[PDB]
Amino acid sequence: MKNFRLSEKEVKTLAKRIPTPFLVASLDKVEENYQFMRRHLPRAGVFYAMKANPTPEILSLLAGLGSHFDVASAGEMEILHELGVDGSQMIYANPVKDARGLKAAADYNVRRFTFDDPSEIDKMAKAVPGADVLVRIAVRTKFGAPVEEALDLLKAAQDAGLHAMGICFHVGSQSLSTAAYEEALLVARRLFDEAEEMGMHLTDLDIGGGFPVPDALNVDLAAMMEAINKQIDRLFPDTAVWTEPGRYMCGTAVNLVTSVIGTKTRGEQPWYILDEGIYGCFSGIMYDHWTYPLHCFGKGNKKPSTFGGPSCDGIDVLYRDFMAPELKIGDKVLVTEMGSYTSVSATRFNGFYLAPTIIFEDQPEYAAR
Amino acid sequence: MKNFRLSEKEVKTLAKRIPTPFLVASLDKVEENYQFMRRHLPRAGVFYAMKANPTPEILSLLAGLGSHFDVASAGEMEILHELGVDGSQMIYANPVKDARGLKAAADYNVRRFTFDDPSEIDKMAKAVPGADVLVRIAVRTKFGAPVEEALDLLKAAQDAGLHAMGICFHVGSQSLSTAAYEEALLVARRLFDEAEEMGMHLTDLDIGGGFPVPDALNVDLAAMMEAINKQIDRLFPDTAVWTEPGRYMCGTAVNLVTSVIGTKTRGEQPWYILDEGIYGCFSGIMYDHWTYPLHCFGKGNKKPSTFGGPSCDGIDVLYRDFMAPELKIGDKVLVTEMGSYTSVSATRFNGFYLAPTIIFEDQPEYAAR
Ligand SMILES: [Mg+2]
Ligand SMILES: [Mg+2]
Ligand SMILES: [Mg+2]
Ligand SMILES: [Mg+2]
Repeated sequence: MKNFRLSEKEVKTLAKRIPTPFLVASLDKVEENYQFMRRHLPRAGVFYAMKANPTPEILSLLAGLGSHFDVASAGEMEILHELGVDGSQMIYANPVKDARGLKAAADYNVRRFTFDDPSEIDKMAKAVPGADVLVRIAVRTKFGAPVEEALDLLKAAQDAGLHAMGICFHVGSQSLSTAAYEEALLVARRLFDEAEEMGMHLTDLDIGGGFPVPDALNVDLAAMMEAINKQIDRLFPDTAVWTEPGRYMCGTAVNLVTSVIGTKTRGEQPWYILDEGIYGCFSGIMYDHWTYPLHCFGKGNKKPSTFGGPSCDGIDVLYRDFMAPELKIGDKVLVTEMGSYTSVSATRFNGFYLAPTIIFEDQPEYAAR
Repeated sequence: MKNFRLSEKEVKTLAKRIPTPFLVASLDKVEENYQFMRRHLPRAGVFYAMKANPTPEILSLLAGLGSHFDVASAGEMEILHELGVDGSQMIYANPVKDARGLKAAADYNVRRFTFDDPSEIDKMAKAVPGADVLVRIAVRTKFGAPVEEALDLLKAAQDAGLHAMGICFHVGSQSLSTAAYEEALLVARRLFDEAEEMGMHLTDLDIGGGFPVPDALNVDLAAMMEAINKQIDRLFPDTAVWTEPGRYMCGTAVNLVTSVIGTKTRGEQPWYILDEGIYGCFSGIMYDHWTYPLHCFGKGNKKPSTFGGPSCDGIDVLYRDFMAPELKIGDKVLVTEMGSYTSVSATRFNGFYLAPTIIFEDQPEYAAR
């Protein structure tokens, strides 16, 4: 199960009929990522963190697979709502909610909410009386209550008429270590037992996301999941457990196709200007501190090269001292691992359009494969 | 001529009928900025760098004042086109242009282009034969040709059938010093004289933008402009001169109104969660490295406080150790100097909506003033 990657040959045919920049998403790779987690982490229901990639066809696919969704705003709920997904398939997992989100949640039957602060309680009580709440704990600044505050928060939520349902945590570092998940599970187990004595019965546990990215998927990743799963089955036999994969689901299912629109050859280091930049899909360099494999298809010897985005900004520099062949205006390059926290942070700065996401499975290139 | 600033009283009335976050733009302040530059820098025609703020009503206002526009993409041309602005009022001042931009330029009668590289010539020659070109010089990495390459570039453009029209430079640091503008003017004067001997007659000079921001406007800023203007009248009596103000035009004409939607009071330092963040108008913290005056309207004693945005991201932190009164959910705060490179870099990340820009002059609060 390889990471999705267009061939030089497919790049060229796509770009003849689709103007660059564009992204190409493989629904089959998304499905493979989903089934892999199902196979090796069966105990955890999936709350897909759609903030990572909200492409409508990806969301429809996941929903038909049985996925639930972690939503952060009215906007995300609205996107899902248009695809026929109900609030019963959502959790409003933004710890601090606004009026619009709360109204959308009530409109679309979202009953599950997360919170970490006493200030969030009355607002949820008024907006969705009797709703199910999970307290977010910090097992380690912006989010999560102190472990030893968790059950008083759930109790206060119960006092205000909400249903104290469970606990969630986030411990994913994108490391292969299971230690941090397993550790969190032991803390959660203790709080679940203490809660029973306080007149609460907790039923759901959410272990968050931030899984390691799949190999350009592999056995070590499968083994980590099996190990998490074994601890879940041991510790929480009768509890509904959930995970919130985001990057994991789509990061490796999408690529970016971008054209060289300018060169500068006067420096020792040649510069190539691409038609997508740091204000577009590469915004993930700014916000996500991420790096994306760049593939140039040139034959010849290569020299350290700079790639810049199309903006009038000086900051729109993508790669420096990158070994690359001599490229010319009109050449297409290919950037992989472009599925997560890239397109979602794109802007209309300078009036540039949002690069569209094209579905591979709907293209002649797919049948040929 | 003060910087635009809503009163506590206007904030409250606005927010009762407009849900936060929203921006409020003062057309009168924009006009005042424009007329100020006209008054003190009469020689320079204005190419408004709309990338800084493309609010339709601001653009309509400027166009009716006689402003021209510096456009960077098809998208920007399209925005202007919908407001009845013609390409005769535009310069396509992105040194590396794409197919869509070039097609929009031909559709909307844009005849003026800037360039800095030999690779850009043939593309412009094919797209807009005979168009007027200005070479961008570096007087100081992404943009600008070496000074001593400038006239060979203009000559090569002439060879390909384009019209060698002039030169532009960018030297604005947002310092009060005129030295850098004046210096550039002497370089330009030398190239204009050399060009005459090479069979070119240059007619237009563009001195770029990056003016100092107007005082929370002032006499020192007026004096700088008068001094630039005096050197323009001396050096370039018969040349059409232009400037590309961006930040200067609107930065001080717009404010952001945002609500406290959550608090965290358990730390020594209280945290306030606002309904606009780093993925929205405060994206200028990321891309523009800028700082925005924050005004809280509270009565009481104040303590170092953190303000965070509404996102599920950890990075959405706006102000730390900021002296602030005790604020509560539902309180509105006010951020000034929010007119430039803020809204333009906002995203739909997490599904959040783009904060809309409301025109002050269309509000009951304006008449009351
Ligand atoms: Mg993940
Ligand atoms: Mg159990
Ligand atoms: Mg300026
Ligand atoms: Mg002259």
